[PDB]
Amino acid sequence: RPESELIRQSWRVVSRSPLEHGTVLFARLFALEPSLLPLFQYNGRQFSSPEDSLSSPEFLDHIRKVMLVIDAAVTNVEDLSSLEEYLTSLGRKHRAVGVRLSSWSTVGESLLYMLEKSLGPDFTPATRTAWSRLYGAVVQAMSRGWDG
Ligand code: HEM
Repeated sequence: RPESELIRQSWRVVSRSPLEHGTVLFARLFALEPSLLPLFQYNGRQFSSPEDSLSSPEFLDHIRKVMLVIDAAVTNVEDLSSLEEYLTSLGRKHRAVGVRLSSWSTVGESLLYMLEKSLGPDFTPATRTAWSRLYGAVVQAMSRGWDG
């Protein structure tokens, strides 16, 4: 595949400042779906507003965790199945936190938003398509975490 290098090359820019870029992702996420804000429970309390989350060291640590998992997916873009068991457990964890299957689509849109804003003219339709495919594979693995 050639869209693997598309992924690697587009990730390079954002991966140098992962907290700054992940902050865009989460600000976008809460703008689109405010009901995700209460899922964070640090110190047994709920954030009132999205800007409250940005003041929380624990919340910012989670942004770094998110960006590191995406980095693992990019690293293994030609061979994701290697992350399947890890992602299944990560999905199970998030289901327990309260994330629902539908919310992963909003996370996906927030990731694409953050890439679009960072890459500008370099966010080509092929780049969008490559990322949608990679993210979709990640969500498919995480969704194995759920049970029916
Ligand atoms: C609606 C979206 C999300 C919500 C509400 C959410 C919430 C949480 C919460 C409450 C925790 C436990 C506290 C913590 O460790 O900070 C957690 C852990 C974690 N999250 Fe998320 N998260 C979301 C999205 C993501 C995404 C997209 C990723 C990676 C692609 C991710 C990766 C992780 C990791 C690696 C942990 C630590 C898991 C562990 O304990 O082993 N999260 N998340």
